[PDB]
Amino acid sequence: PIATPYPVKEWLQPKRYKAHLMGTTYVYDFPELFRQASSSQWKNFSADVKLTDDFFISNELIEDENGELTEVEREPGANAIGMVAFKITVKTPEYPRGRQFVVVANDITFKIGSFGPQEDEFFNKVTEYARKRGIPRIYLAANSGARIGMAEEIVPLFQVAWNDAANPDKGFQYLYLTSEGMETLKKFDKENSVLTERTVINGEERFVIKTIIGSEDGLGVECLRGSGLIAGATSRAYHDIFTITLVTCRSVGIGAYLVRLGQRAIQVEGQPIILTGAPAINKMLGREVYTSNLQLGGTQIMYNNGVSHLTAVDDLAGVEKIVEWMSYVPAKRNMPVPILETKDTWDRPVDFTPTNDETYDVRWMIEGRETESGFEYGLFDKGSFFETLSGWAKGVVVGRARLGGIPLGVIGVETRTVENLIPADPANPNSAETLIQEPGQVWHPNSAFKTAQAINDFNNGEQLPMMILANWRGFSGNEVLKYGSFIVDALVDYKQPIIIYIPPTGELRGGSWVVVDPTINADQMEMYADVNARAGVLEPQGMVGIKFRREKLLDTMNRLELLPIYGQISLQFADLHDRSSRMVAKGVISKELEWTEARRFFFWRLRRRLNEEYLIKRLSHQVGEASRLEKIARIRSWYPASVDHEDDRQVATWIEENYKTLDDKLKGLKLESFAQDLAKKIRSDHDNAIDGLSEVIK
Amino acid sequence: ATPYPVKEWLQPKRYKAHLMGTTYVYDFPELFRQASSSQWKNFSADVKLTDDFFISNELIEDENGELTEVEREPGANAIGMVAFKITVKTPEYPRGRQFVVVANDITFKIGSFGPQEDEFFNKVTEYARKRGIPRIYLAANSGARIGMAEEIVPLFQVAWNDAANPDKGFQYLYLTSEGMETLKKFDKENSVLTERTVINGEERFVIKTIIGSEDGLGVECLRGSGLIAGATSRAYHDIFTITLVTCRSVGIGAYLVRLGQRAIQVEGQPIILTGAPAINKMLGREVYTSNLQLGGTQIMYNNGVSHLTAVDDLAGVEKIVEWMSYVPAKRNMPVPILETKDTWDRPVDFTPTNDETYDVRWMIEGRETESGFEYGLFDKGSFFETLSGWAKGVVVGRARLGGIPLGVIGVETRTVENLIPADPANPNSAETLIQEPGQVWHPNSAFKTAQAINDFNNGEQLPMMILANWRGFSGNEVLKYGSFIVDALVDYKQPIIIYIPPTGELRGGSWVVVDPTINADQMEMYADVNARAGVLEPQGMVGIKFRREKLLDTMNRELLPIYGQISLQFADLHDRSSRMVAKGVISKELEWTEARRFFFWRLRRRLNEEYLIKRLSHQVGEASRLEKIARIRSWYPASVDHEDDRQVATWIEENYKTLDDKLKGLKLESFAQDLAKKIRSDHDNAIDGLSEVIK
Ligand SMILES: C[C@@H](Oc1ccc(Oc2ccc(Cl)cc2Cl)cc1)C(=O)O
Ligand SMILES: C[C@@H](Oc1ccc(Oc2ccc(Cl)cc2Cl)cc1)C(=O)O
Repeated sequence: PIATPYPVKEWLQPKRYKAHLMGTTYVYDFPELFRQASSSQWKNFSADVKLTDDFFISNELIEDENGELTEVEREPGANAIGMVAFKITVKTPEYPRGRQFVVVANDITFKIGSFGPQEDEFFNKVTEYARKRGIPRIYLAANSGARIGMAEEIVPLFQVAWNDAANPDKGFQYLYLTSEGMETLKKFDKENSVLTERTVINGEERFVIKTIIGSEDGLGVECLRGSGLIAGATSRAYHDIFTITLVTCRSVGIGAYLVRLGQRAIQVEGQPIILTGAPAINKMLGREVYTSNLQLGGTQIMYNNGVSHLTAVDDLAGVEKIVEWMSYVPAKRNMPVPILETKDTWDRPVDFTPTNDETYDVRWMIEGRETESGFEYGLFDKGSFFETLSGWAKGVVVGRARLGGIPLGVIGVETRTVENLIPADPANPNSAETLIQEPGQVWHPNSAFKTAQAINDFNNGEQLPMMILANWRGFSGNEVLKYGSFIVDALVDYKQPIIIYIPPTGELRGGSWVVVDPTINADQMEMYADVNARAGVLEPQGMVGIKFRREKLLDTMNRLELLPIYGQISLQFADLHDRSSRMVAKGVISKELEWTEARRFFFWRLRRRLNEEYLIKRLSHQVGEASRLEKIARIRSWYPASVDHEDDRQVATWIEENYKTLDDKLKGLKLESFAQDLAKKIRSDHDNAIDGLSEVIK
Repeated sequence: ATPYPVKEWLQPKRYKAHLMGTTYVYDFPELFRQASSSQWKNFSADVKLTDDFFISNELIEDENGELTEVEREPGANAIGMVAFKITVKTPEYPRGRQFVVVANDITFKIGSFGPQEDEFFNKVTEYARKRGIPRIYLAANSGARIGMAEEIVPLFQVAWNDAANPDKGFQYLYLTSEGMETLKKFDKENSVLTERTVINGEERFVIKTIIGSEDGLGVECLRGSGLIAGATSRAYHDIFTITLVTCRSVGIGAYLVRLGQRAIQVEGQPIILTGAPAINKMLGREVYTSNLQLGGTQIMYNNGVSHLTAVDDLAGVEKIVEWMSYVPAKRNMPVPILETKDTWDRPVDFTPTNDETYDVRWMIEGRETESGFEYGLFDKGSFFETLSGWAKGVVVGRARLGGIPLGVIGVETRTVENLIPADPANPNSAETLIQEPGQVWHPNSAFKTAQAINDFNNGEQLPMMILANWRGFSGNEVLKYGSFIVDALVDYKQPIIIYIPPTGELRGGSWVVVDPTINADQMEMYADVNARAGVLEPQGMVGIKFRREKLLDTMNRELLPIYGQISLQFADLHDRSSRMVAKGVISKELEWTEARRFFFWRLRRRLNEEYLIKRLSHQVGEASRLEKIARIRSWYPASVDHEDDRQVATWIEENYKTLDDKLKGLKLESFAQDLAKKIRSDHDNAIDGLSEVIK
C-alpha cells in the first residue's frame, strides 16, 4: 500500500508479509497476541481495572557465544535460525505480581520453518531452560518437518563410468570423480566432502565415490538425531512443567510428533497436523487418494480423535485459550495451585438438580444452567468450567473448574447418548460412513482412554486436585481392558487430592466402581456418595436373576398372574441394598452427602486437604523410613487439642494462620530424623563412622 | 478304594476343580516342580536332582495378620484364595531362587473375590514386593462375590395400595414387631435400617436400607477389588509379575490379568468382564453362544492381552518358568547369565540378502538348513518370543547373547495378513483381511513396541536390543502410540542397543523414535556397513532435489530412463553408515558377521559399568550420572583403552572387591562433605545436632 496513516509493518519487515501469505501470524507478532489475551483476561475479571504497560513484558531469548540463553532486544527478522523464543512475564488475575513462561516457535518464513540441527538444539536449550525454572513451555508450531537436502557442490563434478560409454542405455558401473573434480573441492576447503578411493582405469586416474557426506550441515541423519533429541526433551518436559502447543500453520513430521509429545494441544482450523504430506502418500499407494492435507491432519480428524484438545478459529483465539488454560496452573512447578476468588461465593446451595425423570447435561450440574426463570447455579463457580478434549469420546466430560476459587480438574459422565460418526476411508472405494451409538454411563475403549489421559494431564504439569462425578454402570467395546488399566495407573501416580463423588440419580456398578475406589491411592483419594445415589456389584435386574429366581420368588409368593408385581418386589428388595447407608455401614465411603450442600462441604474439605498436603510435602526430603501415613498423624498431633480434626473449616483455618510456625515444627521434624539417622549409622558401623565425625573438626 | 493312598478329603475338591476345567489349587505346586525338573533335563540331561531342589511352603496369615509359611495339610483353606512361597534351584540360579504363587481356589464359593480373599491377595502381593521376588498369579474365578441379606428374605412384609389384591402395587417393605425381635435373638438386629411407624393399630418398621449380617454382599467387595487392582498396578512396576489364566477369569479377575501385564492363557479358558448370558440380556436376542467369543484366546491372544497361549496348565507353568529364566532372582539383582554350548566367540552364519525373503527370526536365533545350521545373532535355542499373536509386524521376545539375557525387538519384513472376525453384535458387519506391509509402523505395532520396552524394563530389568528396520507408517492413532515408545525409552534403566541390520534401513520418523539422544544414559546406535538411513529414501529424495530440470541439466556426461537411475544412486550415496559416522549419529558401523562378538563384549562391559554406577545410588550429595561414570572410569588403569570393551570388562571383573573398597571410600567422603556443607548452610542448627549426637 502507498501512503498509509502509519508505517506499513509488512514492508518494514517483508517476512511479516510472507508469514501472512502462509496464513499464519508472523512469529515476532505473537508476543503482542499474548498481551491482548492477557489484557482481555483482566477485562473479564474486573473491568474497572486499568492496566499499565509494564503489566506485560516479553524478552526474546537467544544463545550467546557460550551457547547459553540470554535476553536480547533486536529488530524482528534478525533471527539467524528458524526457531525463536520469548520469556514472558505477565501480571494476571491469579498472579497479580506476575508469572512467567516461555514461548518457543518455528519461524515459518525461515526455510519454511524446517527443523535443522540448530533449530533442534535451540528448541532443546529453551525446553531445558523452562524446566530448570519450573516454568511453563508454550510451543507455537508452524513448520515443514526435518530439513533435507543433498550435497549440491557435488552435482557438477561426479562422473559416470558406464559399461560402454557408447551405450548409456546399457546401464553404468559406479560414480567417480576426476583429478580435476578433486581439485575443485580442495579449492573450496570442502576436501572432506566425499569419501573416495583412487583407481586407474584404462589409463586415466579415477576417484570412485564411496560415500557422499556434504559440506552443508542439515542434509540427513543429523536432522534425525536432532529430532530424536527434542522428542525426548518434550517427553520429559510433560512430566516436569506445564506444556501446551498451538498449531498455527501446518505441523509436519517431528512437528506433528511434538504436538502429541507435549500432550496439550490447540489446533487452529485449516492448519493440519501431518506425519507426511498427502502428495507423498499418493505417489506411494497408487492414484490421487487424498485431495488435501486437511483429510489427513485436519481438525475433523485430530480434534475428533483426541490429539487436539481444542479447536481455535484463529491465532488470537488459540492464544486466548492457552492463557485461559494457564490460569488454573501454578506459576511454576510445585507452587500451590492458583486460588482465584470470583463473585460466586463458596457459601451457597447448589440450585440445578438432576431428576430420575428428565434427561440433563452433566455440564449443568458442573457449571450451572441458564434459564428463563433465571440462572441455576451448579457445583462449581459460575463461568469457571473450561472443557477440553470436547471433540473426542464425548461419553465422558473433561475440564478445569473452580470451587470457591480453588482450581481443579473435573471429570463427569455424559448421560445422553453419543452419535460418533466416522467418515469413509479415501484409500478404499469399498467403504461408507459409520454411525456409532455410544450409550451413556457406559465405558468404551475411547471413554476409558480419555478418562486416563485427563487424570494424567491434571497430574503432570498442571498439578491440580481432582473431582470425578462417578456415574458409570458398565463397559462395552476387547481393548477396554487395556485402557481401563491405564486409569488405575494414572490414579496410582496422582499427587494432589482426589475426590470421587457419585451424584444424585447416579450409580456406580461392579467394574465401574473398581477403577475409582479410594484404596487404589489411599494417600490422595476419598470417596463420597449422594444420599440419592446407587451402588453395587450388579444392578437390581442382574441381582434378581441370580439371587431371586422364579424358584424362591414363589416361596415368598406363598407366605403372602401376580408375577409382574412380584417382580417389582424382588427389585425393591435388591435396590434397598444399593444405598449410601449401606456404603457408610460397610465403610467404603468417607461420607454420604446432600447434593444441595455439596458445594459447601467440598469447598472446605478440599481446602483443608490442600493445606495438609502442603505440610506433608514439606517432609519429602526427610531422612528415615517414615511413611506418609505416619507423617500426617504427626502433623495432626500438632493441632490444638480443642480443634476438631473432623472440622474441615476449622483445621484449614488454624493451618492458614500458622504456616511459618508449622514450617518450624516441620524443620525440627527433619532435624530429629537427620540425627536419629546419624545415630543408627554409628550403631551400624561405629568404626568408619566414629572416625568420620572426627574427620569433621572445623 | 484307589491304587495308591491319596488324601481322602481332597477327592471332592479335586473333582469340582476338574469339573470346572482347571487343576486343583494345591496340586499346582507339583506342576511347578515338574516344570523345574524338566528345566534341568533340557539344560543338562546328565543331572540328578534331590527333592531339596524344590520346596513349596504354603503362606497364611498369623495371629497378627502377618504372612507366615506353614506345614499344614492341603485343602484346609478358610478363604477362596491361597498362596505358596517357592524356593527352587534352577540352571541360572543353582543355589536357588524364590517367588510367590497366589491363586484363587475355584472350589471355594466358585473362586469369587470377597473382602477376605482381596485382603489376602493384597497382603501376598505386598509380601513379594517387599522382598523383590516374582509374583505369579493363577487366575480361576467368578469375579467379585455378590450377595443379599437372606435372613430378611423369610421375614419381610409388603404394604400394598388399595389392593387386598397386590395386582395394583405396593408402598414399601416393613418388619413386624416379632420379625424385628427375631433378629434380636439372632443378634442380627443391625441387619437393617428401619423406622417405627404404627399405622392402623399395627406398628410397621419401614425398611429404609438393608445391610445384611453376611459380609461380602456388595460394595465392600468392590472396595476389595479396587485395592488389589491398584496393588497389582504397583507390583508391575516393582517386581516381575505374570498371570496364568487357568480357568475363567471374571471382572476384577480379568482386570488383574491386564494389570499384571504378562499373561499366559490356557486354551478354552476365557478372560471376561461380564458373561455372555448377561450381555445377551442387554441386546435382546441370543447373540453370543459362549464366553469364548468374548474372551477366548482368539480374542485376547490376537488383541495383545494374552502374551502367550498354552494347551494345558502344565504347559502354562512351563512357559512361566521358561520366562522367569531370563529374569533376576529378585529386584535389582544382576540379570541371570546362563552360558550354553553356543559360546560368544563365533561369527554369525545366517545373513539376509537384498534379493530374497527372510524371517527376522533367522537373524535372531539362526536357521535350520539341509546342509546344517546357520547360527543367528543370539544363542541357539534361546529366543523366547511373546505377544506373537498380535501386531505381527514387530517381533518381540527374550534371548541370550553368549549367555547374557536381554529383550529383543525385530521387524517382520514379510507382509501380514491381519484377519479381523465379524462381531455377532452387528450382522451388518462381516469379516475383513487387513493388510500390513512390513517395515511399516502401524498403530498396533507401535503399541506393541512400547509395551515390549516397558515389559523388558519393569520387573524383568533387562537390557535390550532393537534391530531397527522401519521406513513408513499408516493406519491419528500412530501419533499417540508412537509417543508411547518415546516415553518408554526415556524410562529405560538398562543398556539399550539400537542396531540397523544388513539390508535394513531407518528413515524419517522411524529413526526419531529410536534415536540415542532420547535417553543418552542408556542408548547407543549402530549401523551395519550394508544399512541405509536418511530423512527420505532415494525415490522421494530425488523427486525434490533432482527434478526434470536438474536431471536434464546434468547432461554434461533424451534418455530419461537410464539417467533416472544415476540420480537415485547419487542420493543413495548419502544414506551410508559412513556418513552416519561422519555426522556422529552412531557410535560406529559394524559388520554383521562380527556383530555377535562385538555386542557380547560391549554389553558385558556396559553391564559391569552400570553395576558400578548403581553402587552410588544411595550416595549422598547430588552428582549427575555422567559425573559418577567419569569418576568410575578415572579409576581404570591409565593403560586401559576405554574403548576396548573386553579389556574394560576384564579389568573390572578382576577388581570388583577392590573397586568396592574404593566405592565405599567415595561414600564416606561425601558423608562428611555433606555434614560440612550442612554447617556451612545452617551453622546454628547443625552444631546443636552435632553436639546432641555425640551422646
Ligand atoms: C465387580 C466386577 O469387578 C470388575 C473390576 C474391574 C473390571 O475391569 C474394568 C473396569 C473398568 C473399566 Cl473402564 C475397564 C475394565 Cl477392564 C471389571 C469388573 C466383577 O468382578 O464382576
Ligand atoms: C524426520 C521426520 O520426523 C518425524 C518424527 C516423528 C514422526 O511421527 C512418528 C514416527 C514414528 C512413530 Cl512409530 C510415531 C510417530 Cl508419531 C514422523 C516424522 C519428518 O520430519 O518428516
